[PDB]
Amino acid sequence: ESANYGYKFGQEEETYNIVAAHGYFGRLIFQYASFNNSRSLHFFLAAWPVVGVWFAALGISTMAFNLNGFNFNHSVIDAKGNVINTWADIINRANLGMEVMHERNAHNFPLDLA
Amino acid sequence: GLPWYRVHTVLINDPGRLIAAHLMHTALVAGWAGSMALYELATFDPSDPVLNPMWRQGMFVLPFMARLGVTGSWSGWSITGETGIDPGFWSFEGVALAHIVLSGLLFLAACWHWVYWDLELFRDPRTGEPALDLPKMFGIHLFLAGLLCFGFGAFHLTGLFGPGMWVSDPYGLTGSVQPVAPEWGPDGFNPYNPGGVVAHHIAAGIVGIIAGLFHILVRPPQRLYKALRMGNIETVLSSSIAAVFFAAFVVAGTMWYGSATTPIELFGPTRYQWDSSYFQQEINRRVQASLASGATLEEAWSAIPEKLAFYDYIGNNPAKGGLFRTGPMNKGDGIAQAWKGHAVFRNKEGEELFVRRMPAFFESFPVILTDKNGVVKADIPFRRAESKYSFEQQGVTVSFYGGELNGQTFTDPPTVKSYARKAIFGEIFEFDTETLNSDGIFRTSPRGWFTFAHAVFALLFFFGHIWHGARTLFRDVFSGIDPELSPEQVEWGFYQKVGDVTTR
Amino acid sequence: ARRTWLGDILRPLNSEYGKVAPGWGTTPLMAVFMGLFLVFLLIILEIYNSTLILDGVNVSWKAL
Amino acid sequence: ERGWFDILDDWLKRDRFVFVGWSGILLFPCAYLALGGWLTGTTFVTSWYTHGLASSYLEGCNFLTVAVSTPANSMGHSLLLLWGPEAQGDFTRWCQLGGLWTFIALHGAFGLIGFMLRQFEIARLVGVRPYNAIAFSAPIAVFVSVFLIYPLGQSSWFFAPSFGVAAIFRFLLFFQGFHNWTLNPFHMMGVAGVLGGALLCAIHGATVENTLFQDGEGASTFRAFNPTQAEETYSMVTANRFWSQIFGIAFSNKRWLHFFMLFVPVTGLWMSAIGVVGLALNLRSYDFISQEIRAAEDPEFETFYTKNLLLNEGIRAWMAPQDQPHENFVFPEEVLPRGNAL
Amino acid sequence: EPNPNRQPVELNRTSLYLGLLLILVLALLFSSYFFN
Amino acid sequence: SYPIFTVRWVAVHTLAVPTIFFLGAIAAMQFIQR
Amino acid sequence: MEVNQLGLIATALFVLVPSVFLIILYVQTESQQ
Amino acid sequence: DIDGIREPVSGSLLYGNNIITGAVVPSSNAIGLHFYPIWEAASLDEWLYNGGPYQLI
Amino acid sequence: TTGERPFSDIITSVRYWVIHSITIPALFIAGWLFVSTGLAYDVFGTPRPDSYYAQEQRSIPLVTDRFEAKQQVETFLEQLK
Amino acid sequence: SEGGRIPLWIVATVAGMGVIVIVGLFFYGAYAGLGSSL
Amino acid sequence: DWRVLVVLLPVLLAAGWAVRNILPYAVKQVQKLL
Amino acid sequence: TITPSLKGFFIGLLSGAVVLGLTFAVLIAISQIDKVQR
Amino acid sequence: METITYVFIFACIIALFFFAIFFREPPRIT
Ligand code: CLA
Ligand code: CLA
Ligand code: CLA
Ligand code: CLA
Ligand SMILES: C=Cc1c(C)c2cc3nc(c4c5[nH]c(cc6nc(cc1[nH]2)C(C)=C6CC)c(C)c5C(=O)[C@@H]4C(=O)OC)[C@@H](CCC(=O)OC/C=C(\C)CCC[C@H](C)CCC[C@H](C)CCCC(C)C)[C@@H]3C
Ligand SMILES: CCCCCCCCCCCCCCCC(=O)OC[C@H](COP(=O)(O)OC[C@@H](O)CO)OC(=O)CCCCCCCCCCCCCCC
Ligand SMILES: CC1=C(/C=C/C(C)=C/C=C/C(C)=C/C=C/C=C(C)/C=C/C=C(C)/C=C/C2=C(C)CCCC2(C)C)C(C)(C)CCC1
Ligand SMILES: CC1=C(/C=C/C(C)=C/C=C/C(C)=C/C=C/C=C(C)/C=C/C=C(C)/C=C/C2=C(C)CCCC2(C)C)C(C)(C)CCC1
Ligand SMILES: CCCCCCCS[C@@H]1O[C@H](CO)[C@@H](O)[C@H](O)[C@H]1O
Ligand code: OEX
Ligand SMILES: [Ca+2]
Ligand SMILES: [Cl-]
Ligand SMILES: [Cl-]
Ligand SMILES: [Fe+2]
Ligand SMILES: [Mg+2]
Repeated sequence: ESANYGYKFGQEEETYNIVAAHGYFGRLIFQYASFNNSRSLHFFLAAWPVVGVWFAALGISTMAFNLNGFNFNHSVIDAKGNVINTWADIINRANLGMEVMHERNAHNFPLDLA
Repeated sequence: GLPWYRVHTVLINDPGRLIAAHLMHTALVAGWAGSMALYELATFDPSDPVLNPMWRQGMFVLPFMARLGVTGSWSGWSITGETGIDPGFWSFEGVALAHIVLSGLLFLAACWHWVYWDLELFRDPRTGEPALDLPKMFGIHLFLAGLLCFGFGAFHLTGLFGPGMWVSDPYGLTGSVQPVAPEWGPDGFNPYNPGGVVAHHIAAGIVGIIAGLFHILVRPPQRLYKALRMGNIETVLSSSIAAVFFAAFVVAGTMWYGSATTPIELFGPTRYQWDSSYFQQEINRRVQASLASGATLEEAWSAIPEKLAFYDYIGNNPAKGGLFRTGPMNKGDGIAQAWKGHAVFRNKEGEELFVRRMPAFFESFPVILTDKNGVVKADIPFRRAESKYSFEQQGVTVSFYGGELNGQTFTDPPTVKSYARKAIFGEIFEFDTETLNSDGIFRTSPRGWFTFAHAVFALLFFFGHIWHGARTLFRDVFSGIDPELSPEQVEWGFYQKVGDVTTR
Repeated sequence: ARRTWLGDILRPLNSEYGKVAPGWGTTPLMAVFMGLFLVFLLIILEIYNSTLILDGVNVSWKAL
Repeated sequence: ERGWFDILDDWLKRDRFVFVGWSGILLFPCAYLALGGWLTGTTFVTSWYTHGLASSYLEGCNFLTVAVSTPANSMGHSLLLLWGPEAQGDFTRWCQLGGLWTFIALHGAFGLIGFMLRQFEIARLVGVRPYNAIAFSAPIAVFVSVFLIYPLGQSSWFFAPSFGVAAIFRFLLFFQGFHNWTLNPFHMMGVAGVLGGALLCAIHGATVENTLFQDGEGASTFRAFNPTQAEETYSMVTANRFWSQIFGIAFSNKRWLHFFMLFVPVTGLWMSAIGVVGLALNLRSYDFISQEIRAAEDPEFETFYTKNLLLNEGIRAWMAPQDQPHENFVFPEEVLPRGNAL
Repeated sequence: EPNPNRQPVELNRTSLYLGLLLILVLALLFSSYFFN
Repeated sequence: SYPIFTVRWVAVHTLAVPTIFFLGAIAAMQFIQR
Repeated sequence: MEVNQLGLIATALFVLVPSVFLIILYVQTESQQ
Repeated sequence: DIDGIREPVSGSLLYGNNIITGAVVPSSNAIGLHFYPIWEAASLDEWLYNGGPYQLI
Repeated sequence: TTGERPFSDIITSVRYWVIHSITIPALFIAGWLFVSTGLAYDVFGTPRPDSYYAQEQRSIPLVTDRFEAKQQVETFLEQLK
Repeated sequence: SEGGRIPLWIVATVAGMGVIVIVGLFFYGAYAGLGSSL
Repeated sequence: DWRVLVVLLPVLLAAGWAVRNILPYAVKQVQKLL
Repeated sequence: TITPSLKGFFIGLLSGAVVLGLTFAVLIAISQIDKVQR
Repeated sequence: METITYVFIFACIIALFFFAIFFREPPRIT
């Protein structure tokens, strides 16, 4: 039989052993990295994705006012002054390709200011 | 009741109906091979093994028949272009018929083993319960596999009593089925030495015979029997699935990189032969040899075989397809009809210019022409208003040597630009796009499709090994943990050794 | 259960369910063979990979 | 029998602050070397000779731009053993040639094997079902498909992801421009599994926390819970009614609920892994043929599908010469695709 | 010859609703690619 | 009453010892001029 | 639009065969006691 | 006409889209942030050309 | 608890700090000198700011052969004058 | 010696302030020398 | 190479100091487990 | 013949054997000294 | 036919929602 029939809707007793789960997960890492309090475990489960998606929403919301991501284009320079490319500069090349092609007939002046 | 994902567990303790299910699965697979071969035979065009080989036509099982020596049809044609041959019974059709009849026999055997499931052979003589001695079954089956392995290499591949196997030259021009002698030295482990394939089967087969006799005569040690649960048939499932995905990864890789058992005349070229210009270098070497011996430019290129040139074309590169672009390659660029000849581009100053070839990564690619030093000398501009390298500005012409355009020269910019767009694909061909209503978009070859399927399956079977291995080693808690699990065994400090109640 | 002629012939081949060798048995010999097999796979992998390069072994189609 | 094997078994399974086990013999050296090699390389090692890139703190990069970069495309799929034919036992050349990338990738692969063996090992000793190990198959499938199979399908390790923050961003953008990976339905299933997994995480935790029974007097409700208590700490009955009335349907079976939470993210990661196996071979879902046939013949037909391909074409042409230096792409200004003005 | 290993099979209503939803959504997703 | 050198001791120091060394190296890098 | 004509029957059998599988299983569960 | 340049983008199934390419297309750049209910258009045909439905949804 | 002395015990004992007020600064200083003496550059083969390019060259010294990659790098290094 | 002499809240404060000093030095470095764009 | 002993001397002067303060306790720990 | 890379393969093999050897040698010794009480 | 196919599948899903909500297995406390 499916193990799901071992739980009955509305039963008073918990259907799993949280001491066993803590005893397992505590040894997978170490004892004090594991939750034994179901209430704080479930608070954590709520808080982590909610807080994170708040910040994602605030990202879009603040880039709406053009406070943009970190710009390290040509941040590393050698002793003479040659640009030493980093992965940030490779990202910039790809962004440029998107910039110059998007809405290809909509701009008449050299800067895309909105 | 049983949940839907468990219905087949009713066979675990029923060896006779387990054999019936295995018989029925074997009938289905044999039936698929027969009907796949018939469908392939009803669509295959045998008329041009040079520019329309089987791997251009979406053929999947036909190359596997040819690999082991089946090359001809009862209708009188052969995949190497011969006519009027008598293949005997073991034509493509005879092979497909034999698989169909085997499928029907196995179907009838399945019915018998399903009905008469309660055979005394499946009962333990002491206890009378259903029971299979899996340690001894392995030795028996391993012994049979050893014999088959050995006989395949010793008689079939050597041609001692059998056809041999498909072998070719390094450029896939002259393939045919040939007897192959085993290679006994270190080059036998070279994936491109076919003699290594013969020696592997002779020597692995003998080892399998010896190993089989051992697992027949020597019982498992108690400590391994307990550790691996050798009374539990699901332990064989878990380890067998592990062997099977190991093998699937190996056949996927050797199909992608190539080896002696995946020839390009049966499955198409590899992507790496385009990456390294493998064919273009041989083409240029032959043309250089001709020029060195006094031949003209037109004689040098007219001597290149069409088959060699056709390999030097990105449309036959298996890395150019798409997941949902279905069908044979002929459905994309069309049915190849003729080599147009080698395009040679020159500018108004008479310098030879070379089109930059398309890398496999790029769905589209600009048209750029350099001198022999890699200096950009012409291109097809995007923005015209500050063009400096336009074909019109640079006086670019194209001349053809070899093929159907041999001796011709074109000077009008739009025609010259048309040929230069084709030149990014390598050698240039005339295609029939009408017969199949080809759409002009590249598709992958059987090498691509084989590789994709077997890599995906190997990865999924990894999950299968994990699941059934988990079920074997944790059978006692499959339906839950013990209700009387004391906190002491799961809390810290009570036992010196985790899980060991004798260390309290 | 049902006896058949073929079943009677095959009976001895399915009669030793559960029979084991005491203790560790041939486990050490098995370990040696597994170790040899690991070295073997390592060699053929590194030959294919061009990490191990042997005289007269040319990992290329140019080996026909 | 209490031979050396059983004695060693005893010591390896002592209940100490960090459990070891047999699996730890594989897990700890490989996990430690993989991590140490990433820290070593992002602090001290360049990517100048393989990529033309600075990539370490020593060169002036920051936490976002350091990486351990893939080897050069000319190495192919070489294992790049320290004692192999490329580095020939020279530690400095080995670093300059990209040896740390295979080092990290391979020790990492065996470390992950070791971690999953540890989940099996500890589960067997404690007496629980090994579903945590089964769920960990999804991260392994992702790592193996993205860091091993994908480059093995391609020309060389060069095109695997580099181990760095901005390096991974470049990988995302490469996959849009060249593979049109947002269009791939296997990626779409992965997104649904990841976003639905996050959804389930938030909604399960929020529901439990807002259907608690009052089991104490304090305004901080965390204290009113005892790990050994028999009773459920929140009301499944009230939770079920609320969601039935808010959303139409609700869980009623708590075992099904938590299995479903295992199932959704795990399955999605497995689906995305299958798509990447396709991209190893350039078996993309790049185009819709019907759209292209109409658009080729009808210059007034335009969809968001045709708009995005123009973007991919920009990415390819503008990033390829710098991103693939071994190719020696020279694209004159006049060939670069550009809209008006920009 | 009554075989003693047979078991009844079940699929409850909730599982039917979940299964139909999976199938229909998978079809809604993949149909565009089938048509191409 | 307590041991000093345990497995936890080893685990702590294999991580902590190089971490302090690396922090000193990275601190020095902040004064490097091109 | 020039779609692939097999798409219709491919989509139709994709829906119908597995949905029918589930309907058979469900209905014979209901008809049980 | 999403970008206000008289270059209409097709979003609906009946005008050549599938499930993956189809969209309700944003309202015209010429409208900017102006409020565009049905009753500010001279006709439904105008409203549809200019992306009126996006705002309503 | 699994037998080890508690961490709060250890890090509030005078003896812990007597030992680690030497060993922590000493490792920090060893890491400093590894960079400040230039040794880190030569161990790992990382270019100094004046060693990415020759004075006039603008080409990357990119490795292009598998089995001569070591000689290619050594050659590129000689070419820095 | 006596495993509990130095109050833990002092330990945490001193360790906290050292983290702040070392992370500040790293942000200072983003504006000077290598990687500063100057 | 002088730089190798200038970088290792602070390391080895730290490992030497922790021995003078822990030797009367480490001898007591190893003799106890024997 | 013994190519330079066959030599490398042997050096790689003997290195791993040494690493594994010392690991198990230390482990067996430690387990023989700090035995569990039953 | 493609359009009909897409709308048909969508319409089945909406019908599925109706039955899943109003003709569900009723949850029963025990
Ligand atoms: C004595 C003479 C002899 C000769 C000349 C051969 C010759 C050969 N053997 Mg055979 N062999 C022999 C005796 C011999 N054998 C004996 C006595 C046995 C014991 C029964 C074997 C057992 C054996 C095995 C198990 C295999 C061979 C294979 C081969 C072929 C190797 C070349 C190749 O393509 O490798 C290609 C294969 C490899 C280089 C091995 C790769 C293994 C992978 C890397 C392990 C990783 C698995 C992992 C789960 C994959 C996932 C990783 C990924 C996701 C990143 C070659 C034909 C190989 C073969 O058949 O290849 C087609 C092979 O797998 N032999
Ligand atoms: C090893 C498996 C295999 C491989 C590699 C091939 C390869 C080939 N076949 Mg063959 N074939 C096979 C098995 C295989 N076949 C089987 C089992 C049958 C019986 C059905 C056939 C019947 C057949 C016919 C009738 C034809 C071919 C043709 C071909 C050629 C073109 C393939 C193509 O366009 O696919 C396109 C591939 C796809 C569109 C990929 C499908 C991806 C699926 C739908 C993903 C599903 C995902 C799933 C819903 C996820 C669920 C997730 C959930 C768990 C959460 C190619 C050489 C054609 C040919 O050219 O013949 C000359 C042809 O006409 N084959
Ligand atoms: C040799 C291969 C093999 C064999 C003999 C088995 C056998 C079994 N599996 Mg295992 N399994 C395998 C591989 C195998 N599995 C693989 C590769 C995976 C990962 C995908 C799994 C993952 C797995 C899970 C998660 C479970 C099982 C379970 C079982 C047991 C019940 C199966 C059942 O009733 O399904 C009934 C299936 C149906 C009624 C319909 C399934 C329709 C599928 C999904 C699509 C159709 C595919 C098509 C028809 C055939 C394609 C062939 C393909 C190889 C190309 C049975 C012992 C179950 C178990 O342990 O029960 C206690 C169980 O929960 N298996
Ligand atoms: C303990 C677990 C562990 C595992 C599983 C690995 C695994 C690996 N290491 Mg790592 N490593 C480890 C610990 C480990 N390491 C430790 C503790 C160190 C510090 C010393 C290192 C330092 C290190 C370096 C510097 C390098 C690796 C590399 C590798 C990779 C290739 C190794 C190889 O080819 O060996 C093959 C050796 C064996 C398989 C030994 C098996 C012995 C057999 C079974 C018995 C027969 C031997 C016999 C007695 C001796 C005969 C000798 C004779 C033939 C001459 C592989 C992923 C290489 C790498 O990452 O390349 C990119 C690499 O350069 N490791
Ligand atoms: C990027 C996202 C991501 C990260 C960073 C991550 C991390 C982790 N997952 C773990 C677990 C899990 N993840 C799981 C499901 C998921 N995990 C997911 C995605 C992630 N999981 C997702 C999406 C799912 C849903 C299916 C489960 C079910 C588990 C666990 O049970 C396990 C856990 O314990 O969680 C608490 C832990 C395994 C520890 C370990 O193996 O030590 C050993 C360390 C090793 C083996 C080193 C590996 C080295 C790696 C592979 C390569 C080198 C990486 C560099 C050092 C760093 C590079 C960083 C740059 C790229 C910026 C670890 C905290
Ligand atoms: C105090 C500042 C909090 C700011 C963020 C909000 C955190 C909580 C919101 C999550 C809501 C999820 C759904 C409700 C889930 C739900 O029902 O929660 C319930 C949970 C327990 O409720 P109790 O009734 O027991 O206590 C709450 C009140 O009644 C006070 O007693 O609430 C809390 O624990 C609040 C903790 C506040 C203290 C948080 C300190 C801030 C730490 C931030 C650290 C990270 C910073 C960012 C780094 C990137
Ligand atoms: C009885 C009899 C007989 C007959 C027989 C016959 C007639 C047979 C046939 C058979 C057959 C004729 C078979 C077939 C089979 C087939 C199959 C078995 C198939 C399957 C398929 C599949 C499985 C697929 C899948 C898929 C899809 C669909 C899609 C894509 C993906 C995939 C691939 C997954 C005779 C007279 C001889 C004699 C004796 C008696
Ligand atoms: C590679 C290799 C090797 C190895 C090595 C090793 C093992 C190393 C290690 C190393 C290490 C082991 C290192 C470490 C480092 C660390 C660091 C550098 C850290 C830093 C940190 C920080 C900076 C922090 C930050 C933060 C966070 C994260 C959060 C909170 C806040 C704060 C801000 C605090 C060998 C020799 C074997 C061989 C050769 C190769
Ligand atoms: C038609 C313009 C005149 C110049 C010739 C164009 C290059 S060649 C031309 O290309 C087509 C597309 O591949 C093929 O279908 C056809 O077989 C081939 O003749
Ligand atoms: O609209 Mn949509 O996209 Ca925001 O930038 Mn300006 O405008 Mn248009 O250009 Mn770029
Ligand atoms: Ca200066
Ligand atoms: Cl756009
Ligand atoms: Cl503008
Ligand atoms: Fe929960
Ligand atoms: Mg700085």
